[PDB]
Amino acid sequence: MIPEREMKDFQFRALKKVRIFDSPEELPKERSSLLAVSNKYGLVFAGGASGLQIFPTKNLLIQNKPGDDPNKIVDKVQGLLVPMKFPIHHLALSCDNLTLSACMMSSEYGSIIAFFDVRTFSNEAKQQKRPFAYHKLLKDAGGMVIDMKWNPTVPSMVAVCLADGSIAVLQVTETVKVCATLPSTVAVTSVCWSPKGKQLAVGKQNGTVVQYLPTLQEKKVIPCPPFYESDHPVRVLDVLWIGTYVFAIVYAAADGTLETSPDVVMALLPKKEEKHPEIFVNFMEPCYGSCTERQHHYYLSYIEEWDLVLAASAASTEVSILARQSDQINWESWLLEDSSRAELPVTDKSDDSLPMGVVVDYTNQVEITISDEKTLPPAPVLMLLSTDGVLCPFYMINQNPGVKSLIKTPERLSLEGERQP
Amino acid sequence: NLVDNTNQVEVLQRDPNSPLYSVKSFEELRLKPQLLQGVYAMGFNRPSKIQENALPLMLAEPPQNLIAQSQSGTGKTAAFVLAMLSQVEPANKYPQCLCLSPTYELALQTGKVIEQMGKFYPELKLAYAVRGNKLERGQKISEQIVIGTPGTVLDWCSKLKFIDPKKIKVFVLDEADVMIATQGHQDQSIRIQRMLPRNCQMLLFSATFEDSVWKFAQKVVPDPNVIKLKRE
Repeated sequence: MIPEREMKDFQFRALKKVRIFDSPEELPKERSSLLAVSNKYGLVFAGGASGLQIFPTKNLLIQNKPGDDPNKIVDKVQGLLVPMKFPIHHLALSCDNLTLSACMMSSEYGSIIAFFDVRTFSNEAKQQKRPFAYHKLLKDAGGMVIDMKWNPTVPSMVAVCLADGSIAVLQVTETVKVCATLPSTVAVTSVCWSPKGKQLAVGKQNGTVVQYLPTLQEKKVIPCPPFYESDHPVRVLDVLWIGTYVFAIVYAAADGTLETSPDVVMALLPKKEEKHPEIFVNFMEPCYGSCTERQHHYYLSYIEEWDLVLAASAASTEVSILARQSDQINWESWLLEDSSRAELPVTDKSDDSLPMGVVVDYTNQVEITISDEKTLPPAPVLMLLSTDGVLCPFYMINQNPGVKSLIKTPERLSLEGERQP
Repeated sequence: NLVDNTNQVEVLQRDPNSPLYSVKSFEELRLKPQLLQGVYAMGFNRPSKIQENALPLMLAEPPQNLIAQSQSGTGKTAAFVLAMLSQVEPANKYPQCLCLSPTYELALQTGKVIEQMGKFYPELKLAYAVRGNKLERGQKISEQIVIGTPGTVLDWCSKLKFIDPKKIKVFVLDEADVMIATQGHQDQSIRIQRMLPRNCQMLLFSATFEDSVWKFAQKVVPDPNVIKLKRE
């Protein structure tokens, strides 16, 4: 049925857990994405109900020493607090790493996206770090950003999808231009750029994935997979465009129910020169769901050089991997050993913490200290922000044959060109 | 075999006003005949120092929970194997006792001890929920005891639907100090534990006992008797 494989050549290796925000009173339920990472400059951006926090990435990464309790949480670490008048539900960074978008809901005023010039964070002569441009979504409740993604190759371009079903493509330079929009009746639920950033794929309430040029002129429809019946109707919850004809697509119950659990589906598409149907493979619940209280959300990302997909989910304490096979076409679950997994911790009140944000650092330069005597070269670090306000870093050690080191040395941010309010 | 110890067991009973310590024979414990025979076949004669206090609590009527600390070779394993074997009913072909080991290689070691001491239970069978077991989805374990490492055990109880944890009568955590020191194991164990029934007997054993380990022990063994034996 679901293809699976004991992988002894991959392990997640936990670094110390680091508290960023104070534990909340209630479990945060809404769809959110609160971690961003500058891999160009080595910064991490964390957000919550309670401000925005920026750290040099290496400050957040602390290795266990022999003797230390690997379950002890470090209390704080030096970073910068930028006060925010309202709670943040989404953070993202442009592909040049110079624009941070912060999405906020105000009960009074509804939603707004603040855009920060990332140099301002480094500008010692600004005691207050203000955004240089806002974008106000006239909407109040239906104005919650539920997916928002910067273009991987056009630094000024960002795609934003709202709760009411509407969508917009924005251009953010020294100010904010609306380039394209589609109204709420289109029913967008999720959004994702092509690898080269030439098209936008949007998931939809009706279960389809439509492709678009950035001008939002429609290019290709992926139908709702045949295995779903009419009396079990579904919606795209999240989508990841991996290759031109390859996607990860997550389906969830159309009606919003939290009880049913989402299916991660890999989809291979035919070409113009083929009249094959679409191949779908249901891997189902690779991140096992312990929680039915939160809005569903899969955090998906592809690591080309490793040809695999990392997956986390708002309802799960576990991170899962779907790898391409030696085959080069099909996918398989990687089943990892007990002490080499990536799981969010149990809170001190004995509840499960769950993911609010997920990123990978490639600027780590420190070597992994294994034994007293053994040391491995630096690895990428998976970082999860939890519902409890704790950051959870794990080295990703891929010892599979032929994999080239992904580490990339970071640069200094020059204040030149900083945009002003 | 048994390591020497001049020292004495310290005992905090769960019940302050209900003194019931010290058995100096196995015959006293009213074991099932096939269990006492198991013991006999192993060459045991007297309970060990730690066993003398631990067994009356674990085998009380009804059984009671325990946090026990003593060094290697005190008889901890033997003591909890007795515990699990005395609750097991082989007639019922599904997991009833659940033992967590910090490593693969100890999961098997303990297994052998279980198998040897349970020699005269007819149709007693063990499952090993450890790295590289073969089981396909859909299956359900019919072995009456399961031993394994916390991550795989958790999967079997949850994800994979291999074990119904609401049916377990005895839960053991061997080597708490080592357990906690291993990535993942603390949270994994807590997650297993929370889905066991109220009336499950819980037992926890460690050589060391620093505050991390103690605080862990408290989350895992409600209403415990606590036993310490100072190292020698």
